Amino acid sequence: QGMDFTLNQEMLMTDTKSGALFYQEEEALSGVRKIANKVMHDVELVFGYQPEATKDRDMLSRHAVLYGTVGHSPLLDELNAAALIDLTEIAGKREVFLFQVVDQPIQGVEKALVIAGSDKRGTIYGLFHLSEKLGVSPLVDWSGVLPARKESFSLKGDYKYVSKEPSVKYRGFFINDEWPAFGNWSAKNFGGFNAEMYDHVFELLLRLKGNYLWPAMWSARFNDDGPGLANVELADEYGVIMGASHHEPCLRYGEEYKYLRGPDSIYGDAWNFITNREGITKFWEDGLKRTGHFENIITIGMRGEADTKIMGEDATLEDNINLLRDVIQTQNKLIKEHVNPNLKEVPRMLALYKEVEPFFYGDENTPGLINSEELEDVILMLCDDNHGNLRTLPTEDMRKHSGGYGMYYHFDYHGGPVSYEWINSSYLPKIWEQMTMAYDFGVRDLWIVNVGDIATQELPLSFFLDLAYDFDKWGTNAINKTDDYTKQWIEQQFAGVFNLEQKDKVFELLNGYTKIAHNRRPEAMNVDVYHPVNYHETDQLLDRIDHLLGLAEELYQEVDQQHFTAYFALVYYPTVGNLNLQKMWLLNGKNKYAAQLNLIEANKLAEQVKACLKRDQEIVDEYHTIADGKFYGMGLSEHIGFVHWNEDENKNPVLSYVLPVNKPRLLVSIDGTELRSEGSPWHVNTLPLVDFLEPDVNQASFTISSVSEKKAEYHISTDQDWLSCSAANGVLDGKNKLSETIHVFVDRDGLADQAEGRITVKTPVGKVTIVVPVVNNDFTNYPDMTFVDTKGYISIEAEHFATQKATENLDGTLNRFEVLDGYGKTLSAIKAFPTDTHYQVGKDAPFVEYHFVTQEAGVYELEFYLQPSNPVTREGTMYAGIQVNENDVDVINVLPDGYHVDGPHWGIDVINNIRTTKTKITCEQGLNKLRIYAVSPGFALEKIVIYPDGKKLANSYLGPNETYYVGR
Amino acid sequence: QGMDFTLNQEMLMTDTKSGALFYQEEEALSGVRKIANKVMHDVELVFGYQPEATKDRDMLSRHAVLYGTVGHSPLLDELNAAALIDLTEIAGKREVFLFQVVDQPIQGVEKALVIAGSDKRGTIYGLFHLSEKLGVSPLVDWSGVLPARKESFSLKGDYKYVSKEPSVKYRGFFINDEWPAFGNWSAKNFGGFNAEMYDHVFELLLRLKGNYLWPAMWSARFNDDGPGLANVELADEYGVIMGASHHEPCLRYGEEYKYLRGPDSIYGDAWNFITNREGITKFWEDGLKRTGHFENIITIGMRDATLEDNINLLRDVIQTQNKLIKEHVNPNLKEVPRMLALYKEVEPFFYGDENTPGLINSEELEDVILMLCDDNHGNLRTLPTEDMRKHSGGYGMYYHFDYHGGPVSYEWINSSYLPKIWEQMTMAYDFGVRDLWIVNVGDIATQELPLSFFLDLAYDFDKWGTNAINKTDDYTKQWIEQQFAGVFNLEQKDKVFELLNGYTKIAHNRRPEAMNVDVYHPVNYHETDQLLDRIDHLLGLAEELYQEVDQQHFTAYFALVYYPTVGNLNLQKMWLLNGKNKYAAQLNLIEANKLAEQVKACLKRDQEIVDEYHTIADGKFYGMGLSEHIGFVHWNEDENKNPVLSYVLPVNKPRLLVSIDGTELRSEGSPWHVNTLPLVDFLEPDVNQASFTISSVSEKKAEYHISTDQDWLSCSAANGVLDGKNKLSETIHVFVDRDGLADQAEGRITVKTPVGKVTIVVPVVNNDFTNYPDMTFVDTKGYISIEAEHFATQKATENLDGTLNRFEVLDGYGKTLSAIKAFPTDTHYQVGKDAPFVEYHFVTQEAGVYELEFYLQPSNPVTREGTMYAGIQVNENDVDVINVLPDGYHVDGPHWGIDVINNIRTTKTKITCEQGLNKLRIYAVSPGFALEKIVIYPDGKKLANSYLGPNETYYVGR
Ligand SMILES: [Cl-]
Ligand SMILES: [Cl-]
Ligand SMILES: [Cl-]
Repeated sequence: QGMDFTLNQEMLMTDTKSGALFYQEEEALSGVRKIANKVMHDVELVFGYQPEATKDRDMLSRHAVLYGTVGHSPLLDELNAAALIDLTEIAGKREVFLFQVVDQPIQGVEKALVIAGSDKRGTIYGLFHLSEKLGVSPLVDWSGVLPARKESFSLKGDYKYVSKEPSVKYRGFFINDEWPAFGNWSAKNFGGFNAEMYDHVFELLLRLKGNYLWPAMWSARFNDDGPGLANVELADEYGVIMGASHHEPCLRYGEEYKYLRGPDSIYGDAWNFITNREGITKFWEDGLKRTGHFENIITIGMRGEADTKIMGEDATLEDNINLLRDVIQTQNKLIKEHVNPNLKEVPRMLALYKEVEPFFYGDENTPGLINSEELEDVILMLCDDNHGNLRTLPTEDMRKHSGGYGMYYHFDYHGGPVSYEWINSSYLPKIWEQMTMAYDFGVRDLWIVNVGDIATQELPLSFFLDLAYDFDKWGTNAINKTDDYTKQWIEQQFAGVFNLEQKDKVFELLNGYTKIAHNRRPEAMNVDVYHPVNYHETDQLLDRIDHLLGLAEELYQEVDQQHFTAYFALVYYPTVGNLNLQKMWLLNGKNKYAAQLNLIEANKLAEQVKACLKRDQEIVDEYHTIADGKFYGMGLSEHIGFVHWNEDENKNPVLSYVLPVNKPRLLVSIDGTELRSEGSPWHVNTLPLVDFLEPDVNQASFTISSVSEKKAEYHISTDQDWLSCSAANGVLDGKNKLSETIHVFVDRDGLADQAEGRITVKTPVGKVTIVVPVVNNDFTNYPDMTFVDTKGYISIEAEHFATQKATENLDGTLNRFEVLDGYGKTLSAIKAFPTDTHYQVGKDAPFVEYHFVTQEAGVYELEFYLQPSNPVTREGTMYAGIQVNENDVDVINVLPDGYHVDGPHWGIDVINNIRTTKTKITCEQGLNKLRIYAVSPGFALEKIVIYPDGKKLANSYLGPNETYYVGR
Repeated sequence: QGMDFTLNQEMLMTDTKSGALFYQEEEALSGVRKIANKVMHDVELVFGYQPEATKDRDMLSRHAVLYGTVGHSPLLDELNAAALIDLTEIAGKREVFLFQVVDQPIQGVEKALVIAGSDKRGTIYGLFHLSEKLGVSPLVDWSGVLPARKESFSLKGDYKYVSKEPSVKYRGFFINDEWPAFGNWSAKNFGGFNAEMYDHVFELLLRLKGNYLWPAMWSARFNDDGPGLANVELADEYGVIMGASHHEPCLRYGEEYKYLRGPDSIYGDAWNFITNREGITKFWEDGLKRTGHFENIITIGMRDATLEDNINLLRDVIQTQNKLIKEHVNPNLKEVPRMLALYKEVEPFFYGDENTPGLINSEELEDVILMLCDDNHGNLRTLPTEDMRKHSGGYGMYYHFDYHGGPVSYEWINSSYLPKIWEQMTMAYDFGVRDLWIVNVGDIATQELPLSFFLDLAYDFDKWGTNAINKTDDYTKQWIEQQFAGVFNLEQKDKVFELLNGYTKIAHNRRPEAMNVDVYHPVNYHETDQLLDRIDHLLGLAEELYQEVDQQHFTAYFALVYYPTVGNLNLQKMWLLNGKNKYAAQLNLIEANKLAEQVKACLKRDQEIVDEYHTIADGKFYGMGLSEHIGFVHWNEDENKNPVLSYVLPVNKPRLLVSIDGTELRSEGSPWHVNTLPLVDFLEPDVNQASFTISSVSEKKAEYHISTDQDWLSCSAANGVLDGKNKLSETIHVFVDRDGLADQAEGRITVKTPVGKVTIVVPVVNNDFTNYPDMTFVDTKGYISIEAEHFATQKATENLDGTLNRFEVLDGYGKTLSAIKAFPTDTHYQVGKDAPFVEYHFVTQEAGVYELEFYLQPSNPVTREGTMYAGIQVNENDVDVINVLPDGYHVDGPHWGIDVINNIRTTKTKITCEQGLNKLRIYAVSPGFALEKIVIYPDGKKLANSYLGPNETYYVGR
């Protein structure tokens, strides 16, 4: 073993160093040497002094860093020959490295860290592994995350690590939807979409261990904007594999044809393989000749320009399929002639994006494109629904396909039903659930995510690429570890900046804002999405938001100057931007609702809405000016009040103001409901307050509110000794005191199982009676987790099942429902694992069992709240099993009639981030059992609501909050 | 004849008079002598000097006023015996007077004006006839209308007028819904509902020639609050006949039982004739003993089970009451005026049904007045059939100018409209409702014009009724002259006419408590903007006269014209502006914000105008405007709400909204959404103007560029800029050069904004349509809208006696231009026999099925059958007699309630049209059919929504 490998400041300072730190070989790949220079800059940031590389071995330091690519490093071969390293451990493997400390490697060097890559990208990942061990974040350049300073660093004398091949072969992202943000950012900071800008993109990709990129393509030409070929040449030097979107075949990005087409052009003047066959063919041929020798994946197929359909509305399905078959046969011929005669050596990809997925499978009449011999060895790239929900996935027979499968996922989308492009609104639990399911179904060759303008997507992009790189650490076998991922990601950005308590506050912020944003994405958030009063959903979310904004402002003031930019760009701006916008709309909902009741308190709520809107513009301006405009333009997208799929005609909150009425009237309202009254004997003056119908509830409240600017006295009394309120008398004036909240108290000590009291509220113009029924039976006579109907309905978070039954497989594994912590709109969700089996009731299907007590026998509605997943097969169905008591199991379709991605129901559900389905069941009086069996994949259940046939519950965004269960 | 009768200032002044002006006889009725003292005070107002009365004939002036009641005046009998007057022409007649100048009547008197009444009230009306001749308004005391000063007054030496018996026997009004207004007014000005207060009520009633009153009864007790019997004694002295509403039988007002009932009371403790028969009977007996000897009409009747047993109960109640009246009032029932109210609940007991006889024609109701009522909103309900009109005792009508109840109360300021009153009340007279007319006037204040009219109509139906169609405008001008003679010149008096006629028309289309946001559409057909422009013209006139009126007539102008005009119209304006504010704010237009400030200012003005009303003339009207009246959400004021103001926050980009005026079409110019808008105004050949608007949504400078693609198409602007701060919107006028333009052409306007481009398509029709006859409506816009008076032809039918049945135009009637109705109004016409028709000509674009929609005054059927028919005939095919009422229609039902608050009923039927020229005949069949508008559109087409319906479309000769 010997002594440790050591690096310290003395080693780097000119007065005390013994030699150069890094060794440089003429035989090294140019791109590897460039990454090595980036890592030397990381050393300078950690230690404060610039390290130096040398080509002369006698000029090395006593402790030296020796890096190389196998087959491109005579030194690596010498070390291997002397048996100080064992290159057979990594030779021939894809993107692997050896990271090993070695004793006395050459004369003058006492210890060395050896970094040997199996290939170019393996060496690059190993170099950045050194960066990682020195504490340098992958976002060091992209987000300005400065590493903690060190005086010294050590590794044990026999340190040795051999990485593993990446779990997914091609891994990366797509810069898309790039105007106005990215365009203005690139122009101001770099002069355009040129090699200077792309060097930072390439570095970010490789530091995140990605290897594949779709470049910006809306008003840019990656192959031409280097200037010239400099972008392509730089990518190829670094080993960033270039690709192209679904509509950019044969190495031609989407804007190229616009400049090369014309009436007298060899490429014709029609993006149309039927009428301009020869022009389009020579276009693809010249594209393949121009960049075919660089490292890329060739996209094949043909879609319309700027993400349109290739054919019109009158196009049949066989015509669309007859065309693609013809195009692909032509493209393969071109590739064989001008790229490589051995088609199997050429990576190619066919996107089954949007309308193309129906083209792949076909129908009863049209034997579809699947299993074509022209698709042999081609990657078949499946796509989500543009909103983060997978579509169909490989069947077992499809998983035989040589060439494998890809997945194109979205964190950002410009399109219907509503775009989302401003600030991250994706949530790690959802990403984990969807992308691990894609891996489970055998989608393992290519993963790419649309990240828009990249900014604010750093946490979910890091996760997506860490999942792609090491699926065994973060994937299916690591359920409920995205919280741990987040905390590790916070440590990576903020080590030495924040103490333990501050880092847990950062965790609250990141986990906090992304859960809320994912429940209603920013551009789609608006007034009356959440109900202004029902179930306290608005006020509970406002209180959460106010708690999180408070934490974000504490850390804003505590972070030191050196690390402010990273705190702001990574945590403060995404949190406050999203949550200030949510708050604005939620307050607007309260403002509007109070104004329809002529409540003076509306006017103060309007001023609060106005202040939120002002803060939205202030935080964007701050974002565009920190660190000398490092993020200029990244927050430019219109994002408030969309009324269309895009920003056209979007609208700000409309403020409602009230004019006081003349008489000293007072509105009495029951908190958490729409029940209200001014006490007239001629209209409704008796209100139910039902909170104490659950035996473990000991607090409730109602409010008294001004409608005039006159002084109005109220008097409160109750008609039972066990029932009391926080006040007996008071006065409101419409100027300084506008409302009063009265707390109600029930003394349960010695109270019968059912009781009913009445509160009388006298106002200057009338009298409101509040009826207070109480349940004091605590139902110990039922088992724990028994839900008891006392309010007229039952609402169950799906995780609160009473029992569950798993089934067993041959290998010893189990099929079971699992709780996904924090998943969905509310508490969590349950989902069956393994995720790719089609279960059969009575055979292998697992179940969960809920216990619940009805007041009357009869027909009940059973409503599921489900994640809006899409069917995994081309048959477009999704089933679950339900069994009530001992009746037969009923296998029910949980989708609407005629369901399909891009249809009407799909579009409602994707914006609500929830699907609801209803079925009728017959229950006994008293104790009932409900079993839910998994059948189809994609079934993720968040909440169950049960209520008698024909009853209608108060409307809300989240559904009714959970009702009472024994042991709660 | 000889010399004129003359009265002048010198004959009244202490230094130059020859004697007392009025002669006073000890034999005169004391109530007549009280009214003569009121007329002497009127003489003092006109001439400036107080006249004197004398009991000594030697002390009379050379020219003297001699008044008397036949049978209570020795002097009248002396004049009669000397043949200077002829009392046989008034003797034994009801409420008639002789008003005659006679020469040398008695020694020392050279000329006299003799005023001889046939009875007490005839004498009183004759005395007030003198006040009328001297220019004194009936409102002189009630509203403080001072007469113009005279130096001299003359009548010809042979002047002679004999009045006529009133057309309706009992005529008056009901003070009702009297809290909070009238109760606070009377408390403050008189200390309560006592005889000091009621003296002013009685005088107003008699100066308007009424004779019948239902007193305040919500909390007041007319028979006890005099104090004691002083109100009832005073009414009886004047000859004001007291009555009571339908639930106040046997001279017991509604609040009396509350104070006399109880577990140990001789009257029992339950308003229930079956369980407390003896107690209720004693209660009625003591009621009749207490005031049965005063002049009144006794209400009979008494406000689960079987039809037969309810007839049995009501018959028992009425028999008991008639027996009480015989025993304690007068053994000759026929001498005792009695009234039974035919409400809705009792009506089945009156008619009975197929198997048990009803009270109709029974001995019990013989000689009883049968009082019908409207529907509480000014529309009559059922009316006597031909056989019912033989009923001895006749019929009454209870009509409403004020109502506390559903669907929405109307109690604040007059919202009744003279053409409508005339139409309903002349129809009641035509169906034989002629013995009693009474109107609910609420607190009285601001109801002076329609109450004056209602009682003038009742008194002299030959002058103002069915034979005087389209005279309510003349009535209004004469009323204005009666209040403002000598105050306003002729130009000013026609402005007062625009105010009164203007406000009442607008208030009657949506009554104030029921006015709210989005009743009128914020943009469609310019209905909101046309009403706001009319209101701003009327408010400007009201302010002009407010500043011009003489100080001594200021408070009469304020109470009679200014306050009801501005109160009503400022409230309409506030809600109309609120609808524009709300609509602009949903588009994020910056201009919403100044509209909100405008709404707020209207609300402030409403409070100020009421406060001024309550302070002028030392509080003479204190309390009369107290009733809550804004934004009712229930039938009553509970939980009413003010307008909610919408404010906009500017967006970031310099966007511009382009909108087509008069429609909801709008665009911000995006290529991805709607960016082409039709502007259809020039599809009518005689239209030469149209416009669109460009509006700011941001506070950024935003430039626009306008061009057109046709020589003949042009705009008032080519380039401009808006900034969201000082300049928020611009209206662009569009011009079409029709000289030399083809019969159909189409042009396009392009409006370029910072963020997009909007194309406005401008189709033009330039065909005259001379080839068709005048009054032909031509469909060029996809629908036809016809004001009902624009028929092309009409056909009357002739009765055997030479009279004609025909449609007539009622000028100003209804919600829009006017209405048509067949006269006479009480015939059930039959198509092919006597039914008259009007005929409309219209040209369709294509043959097929069209919807024919009628806009009708919301009248109720006049029979118990609940139906109302009209005939339609298209192109001389088969006449179809259609029911213009909804299925199951009934007063208080759901459709009735919608229609009554909209003040319109719409009905739709399908007709088949040829291509090109079509003829539509509409035949009168049932009574009650008043047609205002007809809209014709292709089957299945939906027109833009509005309150008043689409405005009238092009017709040849327009
Ligand atoms: Cl769907
Ligand atoms: Cl008659
Ligand atoms: Cl009805």
